Amino acid sequence: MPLHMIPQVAHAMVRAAAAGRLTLYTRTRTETTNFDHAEYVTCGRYTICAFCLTTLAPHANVKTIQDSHACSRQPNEAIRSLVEVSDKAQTALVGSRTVDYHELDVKAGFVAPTADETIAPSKDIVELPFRTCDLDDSSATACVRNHCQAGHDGVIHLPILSGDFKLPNEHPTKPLDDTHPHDKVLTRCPKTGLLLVHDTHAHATAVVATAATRAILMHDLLTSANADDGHQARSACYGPAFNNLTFACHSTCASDMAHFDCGQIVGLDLHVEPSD
Amino acid sequence: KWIAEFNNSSLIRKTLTYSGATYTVQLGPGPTRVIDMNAMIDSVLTLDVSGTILPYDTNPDLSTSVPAFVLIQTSVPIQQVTTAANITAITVVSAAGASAINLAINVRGQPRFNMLHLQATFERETITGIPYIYGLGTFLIPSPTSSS
Amino acid sequence: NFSNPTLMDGLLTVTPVLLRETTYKGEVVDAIVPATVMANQTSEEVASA
Repeated sequence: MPLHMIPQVAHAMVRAAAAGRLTLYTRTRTETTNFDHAEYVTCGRYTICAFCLTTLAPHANVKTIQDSHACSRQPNEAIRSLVEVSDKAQTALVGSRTVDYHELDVKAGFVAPTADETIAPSKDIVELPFRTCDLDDSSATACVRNHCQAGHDGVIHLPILSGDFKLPNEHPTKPLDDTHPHDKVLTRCPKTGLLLVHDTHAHATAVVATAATRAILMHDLLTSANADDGHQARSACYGPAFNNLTFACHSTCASDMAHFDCGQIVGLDLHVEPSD
Repeated sequence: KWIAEFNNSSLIRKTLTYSGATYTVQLGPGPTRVIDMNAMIDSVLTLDVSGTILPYDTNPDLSTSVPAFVLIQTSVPIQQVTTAANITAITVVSAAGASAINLAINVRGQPRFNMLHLQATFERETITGIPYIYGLGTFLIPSPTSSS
Repeated sequence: NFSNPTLMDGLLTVTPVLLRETTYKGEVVDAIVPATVMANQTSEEVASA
């Protein structure tokens, strides 16, 4: 295995990085923790080799350049690790924004109102490697925390009851109403079955998508001599990098859409049955 | 000769597949086929999957489920393989990016899976017999599947 | 009702009528260059071509 369709398989690599789980394995050691150029990153059978940016085998016995191949994907390494981190444990929920637009009335018949722009008790975090963030419980608690007594949404947050109605039922992810700077751990839908968390480090668009794919430029150069157009195409292609990507604003879209469409139409979501 | 089946009744359902990640291989009523590559010359198991995806019954494990090939590497002959203990080796060989995306022509209700090209370098020298060589076909997941 | 965009999935048998001027990888050229074709084709690409 010499790599073929280099920019793409590179693509895929980085997609693994972006969703935390990337098999970053140099010879004996399971993750390229320190900058010792990996040997086996399983890109669907394609064992990626950081040694050469290419696959299986190193470019030379020049452990300086070979590590440099490695160093080149400092963006990839950092993203991978970082996304793992956020989707496990990150910047704590220091206070929650919208005072209190929700209620848990466990009073025989469970009066659990969701109103407009709730708030966020929920932290979720954990279990990015294919599990439900909080144990096996994510699934069930989010039921309550969207429809019933929505422990997610708030100010510039989750465009539910205008658009994406019931996140017990509908696919997407739920932003964390938190005073603390952008610690938005977007809990997946109960119906999605597997409830992971994606902390939006800059909160409105997809952001990581450009940022991540852009690191294939560094790939393409020291693999296949020079990065042929790549970003020229990648720039549009992949969801917009705005700001730092460390728990910060971004605002903008989530500022307009999610803020209003949280409620907007129906405004209300309820549960009254003993469950919650 | 080189391709037989496991027989209904046993049930090897939950098997760990990845790092703390689980799939129900769910072994019972006519589970695909058992590819008997125990010293059956040297070949490349070119698995050409298209059409077939058939999403999990009704699991939100729709995302993260791939068409895969798994070789089974045990000195316990298939008909003896009733619990996890038996397996020796279940090695997931053929999946590549082993998560998922809706490659199925899903828009119109269809569960047509995009054309995949899988490869398993069946070199009998790799193993040299002895723990007789098997393989299976399956929509393998990390994201845990509801056996019930 | 019919939320599905559309699922008309069968066969598409390209009839390359114009035996004049064979294509090198999307490039409609008067040229066929074997040695450069080498290592620039995935199985997928070949099949697709």
